[PDB]
Amino acid sequence: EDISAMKNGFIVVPFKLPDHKALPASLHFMFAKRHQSSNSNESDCLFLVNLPLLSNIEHMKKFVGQLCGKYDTVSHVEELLYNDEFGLHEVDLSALTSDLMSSTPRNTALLKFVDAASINNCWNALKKYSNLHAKHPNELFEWTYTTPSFTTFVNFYKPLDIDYLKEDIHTHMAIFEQREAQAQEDVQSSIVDEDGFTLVVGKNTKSLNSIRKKILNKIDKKAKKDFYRFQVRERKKQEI
Amino acid sequence: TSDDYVLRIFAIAFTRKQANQVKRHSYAQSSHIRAIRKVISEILTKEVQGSTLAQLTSKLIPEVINKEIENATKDIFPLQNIHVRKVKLLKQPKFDVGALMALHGEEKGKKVT
Amino acid sequence: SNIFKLQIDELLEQVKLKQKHVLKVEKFLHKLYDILQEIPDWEEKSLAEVDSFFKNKIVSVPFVDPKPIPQNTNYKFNYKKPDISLIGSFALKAGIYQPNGSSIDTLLTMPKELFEKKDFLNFRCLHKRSVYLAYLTHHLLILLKKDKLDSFLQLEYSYFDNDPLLPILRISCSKDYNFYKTRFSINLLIGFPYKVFEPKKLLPNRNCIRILPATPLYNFSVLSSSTHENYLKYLYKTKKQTESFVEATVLGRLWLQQRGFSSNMSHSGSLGGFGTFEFTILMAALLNGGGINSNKILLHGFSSYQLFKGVIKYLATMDLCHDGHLQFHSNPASKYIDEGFQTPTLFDKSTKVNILTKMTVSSYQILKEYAGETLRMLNNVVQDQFSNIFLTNISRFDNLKYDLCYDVQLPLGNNLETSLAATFGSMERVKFITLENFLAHKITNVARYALGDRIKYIQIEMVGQKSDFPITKRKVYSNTGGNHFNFDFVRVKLIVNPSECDKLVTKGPAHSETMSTEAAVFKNFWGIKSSLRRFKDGSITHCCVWSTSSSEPIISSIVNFALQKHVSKKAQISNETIKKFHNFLPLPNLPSSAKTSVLNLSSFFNLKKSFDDLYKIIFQMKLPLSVKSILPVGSAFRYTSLCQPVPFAYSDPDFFQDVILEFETSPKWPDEITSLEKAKTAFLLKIQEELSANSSTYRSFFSRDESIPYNLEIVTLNILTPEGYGFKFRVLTERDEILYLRAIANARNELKPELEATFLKFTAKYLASVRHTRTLENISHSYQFYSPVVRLFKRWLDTHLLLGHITDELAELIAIKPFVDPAPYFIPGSLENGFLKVLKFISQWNWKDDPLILDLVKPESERLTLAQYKGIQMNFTNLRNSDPNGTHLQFFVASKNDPSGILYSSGIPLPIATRLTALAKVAVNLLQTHGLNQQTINLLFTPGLKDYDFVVDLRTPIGLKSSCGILSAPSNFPENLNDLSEKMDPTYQLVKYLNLKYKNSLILSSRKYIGVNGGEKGDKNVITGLIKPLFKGAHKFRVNLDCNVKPVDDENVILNKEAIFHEIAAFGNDMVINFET
Amino acid sequence: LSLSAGFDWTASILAPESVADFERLLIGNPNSSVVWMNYMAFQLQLSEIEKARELAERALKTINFREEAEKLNIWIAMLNLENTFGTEETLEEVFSRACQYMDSYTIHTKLLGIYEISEKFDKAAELFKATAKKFGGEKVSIWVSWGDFLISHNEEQEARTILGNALKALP
Ligand SMILES: Nc1ncnc2c1ncn2[C@@H]1O[C@H](COP(=O)(O)OP(=O)(O)OP(=O)(O)O)[C@@H](O)[C@H]1O
Ligand SMILES: [Mg+2]
Repeated sequence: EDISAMKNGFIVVPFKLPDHKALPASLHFMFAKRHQSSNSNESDCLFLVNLPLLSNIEHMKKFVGQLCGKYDTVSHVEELLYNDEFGLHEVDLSALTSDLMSSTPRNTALLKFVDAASINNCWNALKKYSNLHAKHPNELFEWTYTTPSFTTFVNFYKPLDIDYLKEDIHTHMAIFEQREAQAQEDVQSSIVDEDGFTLVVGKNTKSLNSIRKKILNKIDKKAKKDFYRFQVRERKKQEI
Repeated sequence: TSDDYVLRIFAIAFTRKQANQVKRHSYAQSSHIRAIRKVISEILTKEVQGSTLAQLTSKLIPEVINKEIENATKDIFPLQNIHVRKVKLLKQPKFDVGALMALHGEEKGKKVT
Repeated sequence: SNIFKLQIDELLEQVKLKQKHVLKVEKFLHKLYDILQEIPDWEEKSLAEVDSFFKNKIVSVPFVDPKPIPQNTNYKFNYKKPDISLIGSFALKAGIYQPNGSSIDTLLTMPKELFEKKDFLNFRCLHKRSVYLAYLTHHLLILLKKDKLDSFLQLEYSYFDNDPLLPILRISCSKDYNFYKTRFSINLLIGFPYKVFEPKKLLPNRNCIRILPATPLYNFSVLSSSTHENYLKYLYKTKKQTESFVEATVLGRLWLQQRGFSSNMSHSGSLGGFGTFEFTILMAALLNGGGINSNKILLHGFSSYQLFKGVIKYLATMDLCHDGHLQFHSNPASKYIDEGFQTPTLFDKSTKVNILTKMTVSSYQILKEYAGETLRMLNNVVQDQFSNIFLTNISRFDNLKYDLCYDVQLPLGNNLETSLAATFGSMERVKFITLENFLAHKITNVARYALGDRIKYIQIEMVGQKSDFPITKRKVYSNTGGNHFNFDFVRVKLIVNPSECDKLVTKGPAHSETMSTEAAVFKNFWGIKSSLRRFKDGSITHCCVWSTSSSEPIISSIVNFALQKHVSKKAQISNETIKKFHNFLPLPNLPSSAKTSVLNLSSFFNLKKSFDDLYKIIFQMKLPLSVKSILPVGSAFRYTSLCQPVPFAYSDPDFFQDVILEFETSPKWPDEITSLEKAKTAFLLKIQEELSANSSTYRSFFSRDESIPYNLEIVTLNILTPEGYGFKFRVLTERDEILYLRAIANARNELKPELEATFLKFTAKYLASVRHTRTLENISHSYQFYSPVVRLFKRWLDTHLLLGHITDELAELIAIKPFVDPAPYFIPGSLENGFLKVLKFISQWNWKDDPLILDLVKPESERLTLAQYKGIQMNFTNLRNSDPNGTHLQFFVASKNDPSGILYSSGIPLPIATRLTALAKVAVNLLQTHGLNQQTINLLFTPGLKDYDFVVDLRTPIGLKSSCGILSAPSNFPENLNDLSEKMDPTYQLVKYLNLKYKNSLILSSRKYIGVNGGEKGDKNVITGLIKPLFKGAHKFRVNLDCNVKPVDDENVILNKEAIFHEIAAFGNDMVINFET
Repeated sequence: LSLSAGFDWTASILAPESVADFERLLIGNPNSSVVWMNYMAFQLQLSEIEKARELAERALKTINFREEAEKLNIWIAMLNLENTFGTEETLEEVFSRACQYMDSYTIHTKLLGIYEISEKFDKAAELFKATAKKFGGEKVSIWVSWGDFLISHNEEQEARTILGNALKALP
């Protein structure tokens, strides 16, 4: 409880847990660093570990909001990237099978902010927050564990809205077929290299990608033992 | 079949002329006939072995087997009037009353007095 | 065959007796012969005089009942020096080591001068034999005292082969002459000289007890006792002729012992009558002929295997009891005769002795069946059958060896009822020497006749029979017997015939103007229960009608009535063990449920009929692509669902039976997986709306399927047939398979194992699932008791919280092993026999080193051939080479359908695999120490729940036992289909997702079926977890810990249990009640 | 009472110095390259080269795919193995396989050190050329390490030549 930051640098972020009749001051500890990355989407992010169950963005919106009011900081979380709590999205099966429609750790996620002004405000708020447990454990906020995404997730046996499903089929198929038609046109359009070389494309070929993957995936019988005089002379040596 | 029912099937098919065909006739070269015959034999073997006798009959009534022969042979040569001409039941397993009753979906008598 | 030859050598040396022990005993009994020669002579005495002689002595004459009375004992008694000789297997040097202990047979031939020619009448010779033994024991005792040897010798009378008329003296050594370590016991058999009595007078048909009825048992006893040394010489010659004689004998001895066969008396009730001597003698006869044409069936040049196979074949194929018998000459070529004596008969013309007189008809049948089954195993080439033939004991449990077991407590059990005893009488006394023999037949004939065709084989066993009694007593003393009957109670063991075990009515003779003899006995036997009835075909026959019950079989009812009416009206018949097992099956909430038998699948067929109505509606529907075929795959289609389907019972897990829908091949299918998945969904929409319009009475809704990892777009149409069933449709496309293979190839190498895992589940649900149901539904019609046992087994797994990890297919394939590969046992014919068997196999299964491979075919094609067998074997050896401990894959189950073997058993954590073996072993050990009884069953089916690290109690808002169709109820689906969730159990979905979070840290288990194993209201279910050892202890922190932990130091964290409890708590919401850590 | 069984996580119901001890350790530590490497060293000390290779392949698949550092330990554990005890072809195969799975330049870097540690300077010189040809246009470290290798071996004029080539190739 005296601990505030781990020597690897991770700021500890205690939380107070709800009151459930089954479980009659237990805390949940979240570990954070500043995340540095040249990739633009990964820039201005806050790295998080040991997240609570089903921690969607709205859970972080309240928590940063709780921080903002307490420490009068202006901070907004844009998005929570790489929040794969079950690991369902580890492999993008759509990307593997074809390039059309898809051009593409554990127990952790990246917390994106609006600007560097907001994130460093939050980091300072977290630093003060880390100190609270050592002194005054009562004023640690409370993680709710209930949110609209939680309720939908809890209701496993829910028939799907037919109309919403119906609309989804239509738009995707229209999207796919535009891509399918364009790709087929590209392959069979007399591609020529800058050096006046014409690519060979078979009939029924659909995606120039498939041509690449075909490539990547991929005299002795006509020789005569006795035709030249040196061959027979070799035979005669072995004969005697 | 999978139920150990040895049976013999006969399939009959005919060549057809395309929509824009101008030649009077539509004979197929012997290479195509052998190619078609190889495909037809494969499908008949695949369906029957991957099925029971009861399941096989359930395929015959809608004549789904014929449509698959067409879809497989569509590339080689256009065909018409594809049908399963005949089926012979050469050999049968030991009789199993339990299976027969299940296929058809015991009774106390009446006192005689 | 060379593998088999070596295996015999390895087995032969293992059981070989150690020669040092032979010398130690050979030291003893050679000296003992001196003591026997020390014993003096004795004079003619009357029964009064000998009684006075023994009146004060410690020894008592073991007279055989009826004991000699002064009036009928006019003939006098006398003793003379014997002719000491050694006989038996030890004589032939064919003995083997036995941990329990072997017996040395020493024969003393009382001199012929002590006989009159007519001493074989009215137990005259037997009574003389008795005192001759007693006089020896008297003097042997004092001479034993003189030599200072009595300190470590324990002398007691016993019956030879449990033959009441032939008492003998047994010498055993308790812990220089001390042979206790040898594990031997010297038996003193007092035989008669050869040809004292005319053998023709002693044939089985003739009688030697005046009262005329024949006396086969008494005639054999004296005649055999006079012909001992001759058969030794007979065996000795054949041993000299054929070199492989002794090796053949030991194999038969091992073969006999595993089946619980012995030379002991069988008319008393115990299984036996065919021992090493009978097996040996049969070989000797067959080496001198055996055919109907008197041609040799065995040749002296045969090896040990060939000799054993020939004898095994001959017993299996030739009938020796009802139709035909075999005659041979010990001192003449053996010839098989067609005429039969209705009893096991192996006649010996040279001696006029029937060697199988100790063999009962019922026992002989079980012998014939065992021989034939082993011949089948012997002729098998694909699988090695050495261990099954020789290295497996089938007699350890009666329940596993016999389909049904009934114990019958006879009345007034310190003597039987006067009425019961009065039934014995004199005429049966001359036929059957003892009441135990007579009662054994009485139970057998009524039990055999009443059950008739419903059974295959019957055994009547006298529980608590003793065969060795102290020298101070004249006969054995049973505690409940009181010198009246040597048994505590009788047990009736059956081998039921599944095809007709459950008939409602027992057929009988057809009606006639004049009552036929068969009609007479049928009417008399069944009494009021008899009835004359007409049928739809128009026949008139005598028949008796019973009532089916879901708690017990018809056979229990028949025998209970059968025994009371004929044996004794006070008899008590109780088989509670079978009753408890039947009740453990879920009782369906259908009309007249309690009266339906457990063999009735009417509930399943009703589901199939409703499906066919939907099956018709779909084809006549028009779509862009004509439907290729619709293949039902759901559990209820193959008679495996734990609870029988009930109309409108939608709370049950197995309400919605999956069905595969396949359209005709088209080349337009999307090449991209999600496009392909959503292309499939479009077709289901078209199927849905047309079905809605034309047939409004079908109610349908859409659900998502996430069984397949990373394929998040699968949508399945759920159809609610008006009759009250559910169906889940899914679309299979031929492009689907090749797309997955494309994903594997293009995936990164580190990811390839994961992608192939996804492919494994796809082929598990779509491609494999079809071939399994097809083979399993067909086979089940041959094995009637498959659907009950596999259902009850799946009930067992859920109670111990295993079904969550064991896929239902794997449970089926293990549960069918005892049927398709029943060796060395028989095919199960009872719920209790089959279930314990599945527990037995799992107990002795070494899944780390042994693969399980099954031939899913009907009883004797599609049987695995040697090439295919070896190929599957090769897969296992290659696999364990990569996984020697078995941590990745534990159970290797394969067949024609799954040659790979890893399709149905992948992804189970090792803790769950070991538990399923650990639970099995403890169960069998529990059955071993404590007999099969009500208390034992309850322990089997009640979970420990204490070993798990933390236990969380959950309660559903509403009891689901009614909505699961389980009779301790809904009649229409809710108007809003959203209401279905209000009557469902989410726990199976709760645990599965939480397992995925804590896969690195915890292993959570829950009861899938809450209605069956959740108490009276079916609302109590329990989630139980396990902390893996790594995260149980403190760890240095790292970004890759991937667990919910709390710090202790600057670089140390520990598993935050209390947080995880709250994670579960919010996740269960109102359901969670209590937490136990 | 109940049918209760103690939980077995070692399949037992069915420092390290032996085969069983390492296998026992791996039951609870499938992700530990230190255990796998130590198990590998025991077989190597036991002259079980063929068996040690088998443990190399098992360690690759058994360890969780996300333990990139632990995977790296095996691959260097391999490259040392074929370099010391194998042949040129076997080392080349693993070298080719290693770059397929892991970052190629890092694998190229480690083999360069292995040759230096084993004093296979001639092969180290060749690998520096091949590595520089492939990654010279992007990595300055290869040129610096190659320059150090030449300067350490008292080849100053060669080091100047490589620096000139580094300037040409590098942006
Ligand atoms: N069924 C039988 N018919 C005729 N004689 C028999 C029969 N059974 C036993 N005997 C006689 O009894 C003697 C001893 O019988 P027993 O069955 O003990 O012999 P064994 O084969 O040596 O037995 P063990 O297994 O104890 O060594 C046999 O040598 C034979 O003389
Ligand atoms: Mg004996």
